[PDB]
Amino acid sequence: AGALTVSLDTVDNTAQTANLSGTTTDVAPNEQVAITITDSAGNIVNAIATVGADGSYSLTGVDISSLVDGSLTVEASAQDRNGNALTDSANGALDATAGDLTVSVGTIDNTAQTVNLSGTTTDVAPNGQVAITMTDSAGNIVNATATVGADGSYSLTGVDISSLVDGDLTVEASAQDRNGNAVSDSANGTFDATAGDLTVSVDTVDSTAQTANLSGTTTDVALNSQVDLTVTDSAGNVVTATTTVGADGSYSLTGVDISSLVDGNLTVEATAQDRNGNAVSDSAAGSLDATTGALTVSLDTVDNAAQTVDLSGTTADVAPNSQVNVTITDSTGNVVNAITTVGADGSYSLTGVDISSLVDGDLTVEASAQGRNGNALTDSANGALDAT
Ligand SMILES: O=C(O)CN(CCN(CC(=O)O)CC(=O)O)CC(=O)O
Ligand SMILES: [Ca+2]
Ligand SMILES: [Ca+2]
Ligand SMILES: [Ca+2]
Ligand SMILES: [Ca+2]
Ligand SMILES: [Cl-]
Ligand SMILES: [Cl-]
Ligand code: NA
Repeated sequence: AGALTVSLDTVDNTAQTANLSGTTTDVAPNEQVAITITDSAGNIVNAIATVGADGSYSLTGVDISSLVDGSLTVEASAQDRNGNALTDSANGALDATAGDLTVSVGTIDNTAQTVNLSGTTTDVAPNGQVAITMTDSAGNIVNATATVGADGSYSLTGVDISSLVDGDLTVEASAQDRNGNAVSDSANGTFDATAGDLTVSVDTVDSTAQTANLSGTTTDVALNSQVDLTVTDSAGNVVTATTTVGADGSYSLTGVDISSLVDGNLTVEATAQDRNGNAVSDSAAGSLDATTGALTVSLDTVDNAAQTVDLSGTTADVAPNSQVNVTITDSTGNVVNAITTVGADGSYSLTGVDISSLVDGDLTVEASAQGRNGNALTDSANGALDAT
């Protein structure tokens, strides 16, 4: 019975050659064995060997540089002496080329929110797929796919990354080489499609509780980012507050303690950091009136012999070292004007004020000072001059 065997004895990955041998039964010496070596892409090497006196055959250094990596199938064929078709096959693996992949960002288009990518491969089959991942600073992901060309290159144009947020973008690309090995590369770049912004507003100043409610909005500020706030009063005193941004970019803080601040204008400033590392800020005006302005005046003494008066008074919500303006008007409209200073405790006095220019009869004392909320705070007192 006619028989043929073939074996693939060696594949030399460096020389890109193979050594084959086989045996025959009932094949005439000097007949030929036809050989094909087929690769993973269907490329064929054709070879021929002669059957020896002992029925054996071999080929050494067969050129397989035309073949691609992956499985090799060897097919041998011959005819026995009576013409019967004989066949056998053998198998091996070729790994003459190291698998590799590169990926590179051509552009991140901040205006269109798109990315152009390109890359190269080695030992990845044309029409192979490259799995592409783009990951943002928040862990959002865009998936994409590209087809490997004849030269092993791949590219994508205008991939939509409008679903990603600003900051570092990581691009990962992966494929499989013809020996079944994962090949991968990554690249990185900056995404800055959204202008960072922050607003702040004074919702309420509760002058009874001496608290403030503050809120605002942000653009391009990451979830849980810290907002630092300052509240500044009319004397330069500062209260600090802090809160965090929500998913919609809003922030709120209720019951901020401003008992340490004095009455008058407030300035609130808020600052956060956007996704591209910029400080974004806003300021807003408020008003504090925890203490009702007041002024009293008293005519303490009229010295009719020296023609003088002693005056005193009290204030509430008048900054110490403010001026108090005092007028003393007599019964015919003559006026004495004086000025003194509000003390640490809000009190003021004038002693030995000369009223020798006034005439006998009624005296009216008027005192005025500016409170911290900008009011003219006044009081009067009445007495008499009897110098003649
Ligand atoms: O209120 C806003 O929307 C933003 N701010 C501008 C924010 N400023 C703050 C500052 O410089 O003090 C610019 C910035 O945040 O750097 C006012 C405006 O431009 O309408
Ligand atoms: Ca290979
Ligand atoms: Ca940005
Ligand atoms: Ca006040
Ligand atoms: Ca008199
Ligand atoms: Cl031969
Ligand atoms: Cl006032
Ligand atoms: Na008078």
